[PDB]
Amino acid sequence: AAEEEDEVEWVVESIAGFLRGPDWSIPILDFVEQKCEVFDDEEESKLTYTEIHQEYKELVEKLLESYLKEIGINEDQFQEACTSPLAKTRTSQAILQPVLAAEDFTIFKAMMVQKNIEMQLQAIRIIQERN
Amino acid sequence: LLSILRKLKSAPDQEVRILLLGLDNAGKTTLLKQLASEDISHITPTQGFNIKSVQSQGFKLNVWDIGGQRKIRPYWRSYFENTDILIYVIDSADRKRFEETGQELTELLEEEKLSCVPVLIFANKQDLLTAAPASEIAEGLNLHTIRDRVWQIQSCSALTGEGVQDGMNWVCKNVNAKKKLEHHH
Ligand SMILES: Nc1nc2c(ncn2[C@@H]2O[C@H](COP(=O)(O)OP(=O)(O)NP(=O)(O)O)[C@@H](O)[C@H]2O)c(=O)[nH]1
Ligand SMILES: [Mg+2]
Repeated sequence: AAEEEDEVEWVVESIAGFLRGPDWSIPILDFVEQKCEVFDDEEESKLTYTEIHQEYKELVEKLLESYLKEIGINEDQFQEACTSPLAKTRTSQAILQPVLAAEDFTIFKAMMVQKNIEMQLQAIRIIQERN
Repeated sequence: LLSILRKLKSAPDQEVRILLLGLDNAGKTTLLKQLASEDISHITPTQGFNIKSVQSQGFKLNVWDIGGQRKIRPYWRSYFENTDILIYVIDSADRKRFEETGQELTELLEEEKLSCVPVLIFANKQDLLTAAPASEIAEGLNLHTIRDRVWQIQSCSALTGEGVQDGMNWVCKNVNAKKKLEHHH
């Protein structure tokens, strides 16, 4: 059992490495940048936010599935790793954010609203400079 | 897989997903804001949906308030999956829309993606002298015929707040009702 839990620990660190790396992080960032435009910093959400959250869920499932298959980690191992307290302490809040955003719409919305604020600000700075 | 990811949450078992449904003008957003101790005086018709999280009786109640206009109702089913509790709100004083809301409730309770979900029916706007009693609305809806789930009807006023907590108290005793029934199944 102790050796079996060491293997869980490997699985946790492997998942953590994936969530830190470009294979995961860059498709996520591309999605967030390309879809954040309709997310207004306002209390009430639009019906389209849900449609977009569904695509996000699909992307996340797709990325995770490829990872689990290319690396050779089955679903049961994946679940016992995500269940381990090591999953929380070996990953950071920032690394977990786009992962939690798959199940937690409130987290997803804040992430999209934040990216839209940033990209609008950059668009404004450019207009500011061209005159 | 996506459902495994819930294991990465701070306290995933303390979290309750509540779907708040009903006809346009029933008082859903007003109820939601009362629950969240927010100002209710600048509320307009909901064109999408609101979410508010309320900590109550040892649970985090995540409440999804969906717009009730007819044009929005085809989108209601986008919100059915992973619902723990259904709260259905009725304007007790709009008798002309009782049939419309009776039909929406009936369809919800036949919905496969809401099977085993406990339903609280809030008979709202009881502050109004025109309000039908909950007893009357219960009869009119034939609530006694509801099978394969627990249910409750509660007289309330989202505007005054009266009766609201009594409904929410029922909800809190029934946080595990859905998963207990689907484990039975
Ligand atoms: N007298 C009285 N008026 C109420 C009560 N609850 C809500 N109202 C009023 O009824 C109107 C509709 O309220 P609202 O919360 O917007 O309803 P809704 O169900 O969210 N509508 P929609 O689904 O279109 O967004 C508002 O004028 C609100 O003040 C109540 O208990 N008593
Ligand atoms: Mg509303």
